Amino acid sequence: SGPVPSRARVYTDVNTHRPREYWDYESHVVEWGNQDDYQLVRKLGRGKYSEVFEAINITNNEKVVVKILKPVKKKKIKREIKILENLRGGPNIITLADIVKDPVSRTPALVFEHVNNTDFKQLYQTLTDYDIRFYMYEILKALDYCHSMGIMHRDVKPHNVMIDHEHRKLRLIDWGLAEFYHPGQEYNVRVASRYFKGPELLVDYQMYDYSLDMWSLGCMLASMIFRKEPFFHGHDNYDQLVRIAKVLGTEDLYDYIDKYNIELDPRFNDILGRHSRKRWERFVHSENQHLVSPEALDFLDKLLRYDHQSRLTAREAMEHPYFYTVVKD
Amino acid sequence: XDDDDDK
Ligand SMILES: *C(=O)CCCCCCCn1cnc2c(Br)c(Br)c(Br)c(Br)c21
Repeated sequence: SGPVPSRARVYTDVNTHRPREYWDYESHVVEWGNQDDYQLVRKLGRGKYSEVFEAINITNNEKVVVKILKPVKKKKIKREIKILENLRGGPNIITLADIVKDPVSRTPALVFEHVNNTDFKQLYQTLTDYDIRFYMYEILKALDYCHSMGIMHRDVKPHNVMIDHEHRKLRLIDWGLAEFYHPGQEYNVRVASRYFKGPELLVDYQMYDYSLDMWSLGCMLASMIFRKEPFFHGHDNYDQLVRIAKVLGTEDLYDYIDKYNIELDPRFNDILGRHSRKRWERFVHSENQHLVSPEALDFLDKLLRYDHQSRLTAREAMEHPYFYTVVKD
Repeated sequence: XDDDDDK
């Protein structure tokens, strides 16, 4: 009775060998900067957790991005900050330059290095087969680093990947959902955006790990090489699992939930149906044929798997023949 | 976004 436990197959026990300070973010003391050093230029957007602005560091006259947090539990702000400090300097991790107290909101404001990002909707229409492989490898460097530091991103999606295409620069941003991986810990399944939620979240399996990020990256890859954005376009969280099952098949879905003794929400009874696994070539056509290769499909196939334990790790993914043609460094 | 976290 109850679900079967699960462990990450890599980087399992990294946090228990660190000192308590590394992962116990509740006791982290935030070192504050000076909010006067930054002038807000224009608002870039806002979600449920923050407001984001382009700003200028008035001292060195450099452009920055300021994330003004909305009031949330102090432990969650400390979690994002402690994760940003732990990962600072890592490959393709956005750099947290400063932390100030916003005088209006009275909440913390995070100052980030600026990236000349082109929005992904316009940019992805111009990416070549080589560009997709190049940037995918760059994303994998960031994911492998943070996984090796005991951290799941949990919100991998195009809007959290800043790309300066003119200078071949890529940064992984928005660590507000990131958590430390502790083996056997049951996590909140309400993470990531709908289109990039792993099946473990969609079936309410709480004991997931880094491999969640690899499913989300597989979603990004499928969307880029097939020119279908997003690839699994569910109308809600339940239709999202149906969308996956229409491509991967219901057989492997039931094998997955049976392995972990998971019981699906009975509202799937009348919507899930019976579907065979589709061959990837059905999504190939004249307009995306130049982005599809045997290597790309094998790689995608090893990422988009129901069983989180069977997906490629970030480190394994970088060894895939899909990246042989990419010049490194 | 489009979801929300606490754990
Ligand atoms: C869900 O509610 C998503 C709301 C997303 C708003 C994103 C705005 C753009 N953004 C956010 N952080 C950014 C950083 Br850090 C940098 Br650096 C840059 Br260049 C941008 Br455009 C950022």
